[PDB]
Amino acid sequence: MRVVIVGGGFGGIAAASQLKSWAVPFVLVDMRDAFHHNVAALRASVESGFARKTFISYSVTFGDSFRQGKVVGIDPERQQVLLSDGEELHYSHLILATGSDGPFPGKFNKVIDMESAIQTYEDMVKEIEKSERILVVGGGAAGVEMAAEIKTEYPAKEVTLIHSKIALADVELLQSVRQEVKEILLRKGVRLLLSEKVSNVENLTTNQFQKDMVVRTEKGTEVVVDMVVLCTGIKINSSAYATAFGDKLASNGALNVNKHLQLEGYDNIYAIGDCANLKEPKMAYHAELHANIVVSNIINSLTHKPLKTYQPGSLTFLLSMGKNDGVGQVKGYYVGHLLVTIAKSRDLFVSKSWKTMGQPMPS
Amino acid sequence: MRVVIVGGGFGGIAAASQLKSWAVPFVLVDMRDAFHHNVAALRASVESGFARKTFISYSVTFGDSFRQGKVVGIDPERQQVLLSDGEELHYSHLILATGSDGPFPGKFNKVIDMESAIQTYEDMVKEIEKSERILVVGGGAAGVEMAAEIKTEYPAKEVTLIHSKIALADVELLQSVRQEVKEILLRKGVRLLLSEKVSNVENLTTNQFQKDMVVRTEKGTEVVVDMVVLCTGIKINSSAYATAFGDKLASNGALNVNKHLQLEGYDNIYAIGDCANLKEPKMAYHAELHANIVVSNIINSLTHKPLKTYQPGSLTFLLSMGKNDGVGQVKGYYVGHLLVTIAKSRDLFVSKSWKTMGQPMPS
Ligand SMILES: Cc1cc2nc3c(=O)[nH]c(=O)nc-3n(C[C@H](O)[C@H](O)[C@H](O)COP(=O)(O)OP(=O)(O)OC[C@H]3O[C@@H](n4cnc5c(N)ncnc54)[C@H](O)[C@@H]3O)c2cc1C
Ligand SMILES: Cc1cc2nc3c(=O)[nH]c(=O)nc-3n(C[C@H](O)[C@H](O)[C@H](O)COP(=O)(O)OP(=O)(O)OC[C@H]3O[C@@H](n4cnc5c(N)ncnc54)[C@H](O)[C@@H]3O)c2cc1C
Repeated sequence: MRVVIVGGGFGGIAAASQLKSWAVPFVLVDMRDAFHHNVAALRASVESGFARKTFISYSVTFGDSFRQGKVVGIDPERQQVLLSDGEELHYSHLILATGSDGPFPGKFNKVIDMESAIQTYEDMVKEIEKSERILVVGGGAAGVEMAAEIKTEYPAKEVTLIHSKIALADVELLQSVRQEVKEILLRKGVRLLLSEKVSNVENLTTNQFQKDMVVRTEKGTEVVVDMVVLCTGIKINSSAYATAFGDKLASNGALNVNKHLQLEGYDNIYAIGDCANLKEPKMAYHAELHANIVVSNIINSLTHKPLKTYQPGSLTFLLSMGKNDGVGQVKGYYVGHLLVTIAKSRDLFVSKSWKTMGQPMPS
Repeated sequence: MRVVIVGGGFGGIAAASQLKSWAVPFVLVDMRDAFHHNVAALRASVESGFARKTFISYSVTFGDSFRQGKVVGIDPERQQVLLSDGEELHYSHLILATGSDGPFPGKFNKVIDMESAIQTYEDMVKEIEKSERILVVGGGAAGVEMAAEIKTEYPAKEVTLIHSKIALADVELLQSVRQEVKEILLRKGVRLLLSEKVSNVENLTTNQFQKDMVVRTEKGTEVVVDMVVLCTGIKINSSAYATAFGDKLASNGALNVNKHLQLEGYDNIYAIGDCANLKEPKMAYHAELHANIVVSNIINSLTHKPLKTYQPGSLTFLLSMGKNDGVGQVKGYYVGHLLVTIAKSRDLFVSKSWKTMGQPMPS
């Protein structure tokens, strides 16, 4: 028997770690040879020396249970995972944990080695350093984070953020929250260009210092900057499984699962993390909760016992998450509950990934 | 000099308590002779003996600085508060804290004495007790709370909740939260009739046990119940001030204020709580924060010093609010912050109002 995990993200490494703890045979597959703590990728593209903390070697943790490769197909009938180098991996159980993909710096999902990936982010750090004026394209989570991280490291730089909507950040967020994102950026001094769409975006020179670049919008508006960072358009990564289940995907590319996180047509394929079509926000935190359920259900499948149900609204959230302030912001109420915001821990929980991987953080 | 406060709600009693602590002369005006902890009104209409904890005598706390009356006009030029009994109260500073109004049991804003108000809720408790089947009209906060409180006290009663929208609760809440409200009610066994509008609502027999009442919807749907509770339609109470500022109100009846919570046309009128037109959710918690700012600014006005600014997103929120569980539910993220839900304390913070009023809770 063999559990194959496609995707070594937050979900995948949680599932692999747990399968190893249970001594279930498995192979974890990822394009990269290192786990990417992608939440901290924007900080890594700004703050010198930080990128080394955001990649963690898979093989050091998992040895022969890790296999680097780019999955270009899944055959659910013969139970094969098909790689871009022609090899095929049979499975008895398949966990799809393929996450979301988008432009660098926000995402870095490609076939690359750890040192080269760290050096790609370090190169970006020097380009940022060189540039007095920087445009960020995209007002979603990655763009807001990039604007904020630049102004944190370099409070005197001129940062402009352009965004096609009326308000920043994900529509599913409370507008009270969207407006607060605007106000957080304005407090840091970022200049906002909302409802404002870059024209001929494909001709931009990105991730590079270049004096006096002129960026035009569809409104004819112009700004002159020394570097352009693309933070538009993170979408669920269906590359592994599109040819097998494309006709059955949700609109956004996510996989439809039952209450046990099994794919609807199968009892031995599961989806976790962003790529599962759940009615919950796509977070690293939930990807890990999904992994617990799926590993439990693989165990129960071996033992012919009843499967566990994924309960959204897990109560396992404590002061450990967030900071130690104990402070919050009341944002609303409803039956039995209050809505609150708390500050993220400003290490962006990097240390938890090194803990999960059983590796000391770099010196 | 005299600060007149119209409305002895959460905001008004906070402002009055603080003005008394500062020894600023004031008169607090409310229709009722007792403060109503309106958050717990639905529980008070269900649980025997509980209503006595939800009304607190104004005069016991404030003596001659409280005046019962129903304000039917404000004259901002002569600086008069006009009462329905013909009397007028001059002010040097006016705080409008008029809150929101709606049907009983959710709201109880009328000229009435404390013992009669408690007895009105106790009467409702016996009508609920008598009724095996109960319809709740309205899926906003009051209706959801009424359905939940009935099924908490009487898990075997048949409770139906009818609501005109597709989903329950305030649209400004996350749909993830609206759906969770649905799931909280379904777990308690409430039968939901969504997208479903009661026909001839004015002919219903409400707040009364009556066997075999037939309720028809605009869809022709019918249900047979023994009691009907109206929880539709809490709206900002502009009765005090409509004739003075109606032309300048926001659409929902709220008052437009500047960053110091002063009414736009005046330096000596302030608005706090629900009746202030702020871009924040209307809660008792915020009404009290508004009162702090306004009292500070009245002091600063006396001393000819600069006014304080109301900063939405106050950081003064701790584990004291909520329960002691320390547990939460992660609901989302954004720059620097996580969105979380925590459980309300299940006394619905009744004890804090008695503390504010300096009165021991009833035996
Ligand atoms: C700016 C920003 C901030 C965020 N902050 C937070 C936060 O504070 N908290 C939080 O909980 N979440 C946060 N998130 C969300 C978080 O990044 C994702 O929800 C999380 O990474 C999802 O984990 P996952 O396991 O589903 O996939 P990922 O972590 O995206 O990992 C997927 C992996 O699959 C691999 N893969 C995909 N397709 C293939 C293929 N065909 N072949 C081989 N390998 C493949 C990729 O190489 C990748 O390593 C943030 C996101 C952004 C953009
Ligand atoms: C079901 C439900 C649950 C809630 N739960 C919470 C919660 O958990 N936490 C939270 O923070 N908020 C909660 N709220 C919101 C909370 O009830 C209100 O935001 C709060 O009462 C606002 O306080 P206020 O001072 O603005 O006005 P109110 O508390 O409504 O007081 C206004 C007062 O003004 C008086 N008044 C009005 N007009 C006149 C007039 N013309 N003359 C004389 N007197 C007048 C009324 O008699 C009344 O006493 C809840 C609301 C509901 C409906």
